[PDB]
Amino acid sequence: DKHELGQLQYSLDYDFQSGQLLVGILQAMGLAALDLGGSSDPYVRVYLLPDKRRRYETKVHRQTLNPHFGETFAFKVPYVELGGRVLVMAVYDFDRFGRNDAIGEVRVPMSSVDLGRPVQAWRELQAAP
Ligand SMILES: [Ca+2]
Ligand SMILES: [Ca+2]
Ligand SMILES: [Ca+2]
Repeated sequence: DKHELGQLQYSLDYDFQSGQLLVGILQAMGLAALDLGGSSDPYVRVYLLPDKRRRYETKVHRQTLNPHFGETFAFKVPYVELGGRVLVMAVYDFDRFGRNDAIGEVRVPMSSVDLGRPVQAWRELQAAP
């Protein structure tokens, strides 16, 4: 048996008026413990490959496997140029004395998505590629 890394809720919306992709990070659930104490200090990292210098982060939530994020993030790119891009939503356990530990991620290849209407999804977290 593989255990699940965690369930993540998020939203995609293309804002045609402002010309931006809106990524909303709503919450996570049943995240994995990456501290010995049996909890984590989760935060999500969000960016739009192949561009990796434009990287956002959520606030860190001390000690919880069911964080409520509630943050929205913007990427200025035209609906047409959104093609070959993949959206990465990377959950991490903040460790103050060392590398922060990867919990898991969701990668959304933007080519495959319907974005006429807005979208709200839950996705299982997968290990890094
Ligand atoms: Ca840790
Ligand atoms: Ca930690
Ligand atoms: Ca660590």
